[PDB]
Amino acid sequence: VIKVGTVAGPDSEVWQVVQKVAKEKEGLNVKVIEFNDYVQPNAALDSGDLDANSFQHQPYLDSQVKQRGYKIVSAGLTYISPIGVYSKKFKSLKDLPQGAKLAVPNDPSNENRALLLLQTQGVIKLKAGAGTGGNNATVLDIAENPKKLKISELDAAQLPRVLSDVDAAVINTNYALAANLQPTKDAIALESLTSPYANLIAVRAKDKDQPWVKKLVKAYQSPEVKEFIKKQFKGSMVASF
Ligand code: MET
Repeated sequence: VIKVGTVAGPDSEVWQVVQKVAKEKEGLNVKVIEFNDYVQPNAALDSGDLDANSFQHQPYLDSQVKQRGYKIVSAGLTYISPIGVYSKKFKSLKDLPQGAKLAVPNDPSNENRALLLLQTQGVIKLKAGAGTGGNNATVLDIAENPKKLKISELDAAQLPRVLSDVDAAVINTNYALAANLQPTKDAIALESLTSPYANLIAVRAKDKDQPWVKKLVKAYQSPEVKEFIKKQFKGSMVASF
C-alpha cells in the first residue's frame, strides 16, 4: 500500500486520477493522504508515515532540506503552475495607490518567488543578489519601494482569505484554485512558465531506486493525467511531462 501525501485542492483532485491509473496500468495500490497546507508532508515522508508526497517544487524541497536535513529527493516532475497576483480592488499593479497593502507567502522559497514576481512587474527592486543564486529574499531585502507598499508576509494557505483586506496578494495556484480564483482569468499579473517552480513527486532517498517509484511516476506521467490537468485547470497548471 503506497501512501502518497498531497495538499487538498487541485493536487488531491489530480491524485484521484493517478490513483486509478496506478491501479489499472501499474498494479499499484495508492492511498491519497490529504494535508491542508505545505507544512507537514515532508516531515510525514521523512518519518515513514508516507511513502511519497506530491505538493512542492524543488526550491521548496531545497529550503526544507536546509532547515531539517531531510533525506528526500525528487522522483520526477508533475506540473508547473505560474504564480499570480490577485486583487478584489484593482485591475493592475500599476493601479496600486501610495501605501498600498500587499500580501505574500511567508515560507522562504515562495516568499522569494513572490518578491521576484513583484520585482519583474516593476513594483519593487530587491537589494543586489537577494533573491538569486539560491538566496531567498524577504521584505527586509527590498531596496526600492517607490509607492511605499506595505507588504505583509502570511502563511501561504491563508492568502485567499485576506483578499478583502489587502490591495493585492501573490497566491500559490493550488490555493487560488481552491478558493475559486482562476489564474488565467482573475490574476492581474502572472509569473512566466520559464521559472524553476515545476512541482515534483518526492520520496525518501533510500527508496529512490525501488521498483514502485518508477511505476508511480509512470502513473502520474500518463496521458490520462495530462488530459485531466488540461481540462480541469484551464491552463493554470501545465504538465511537466
Ligand atoms: C510547496 S511549494 C509550492 C507548490 C505549489 N503547488 C506551487 O507550484 O506554487
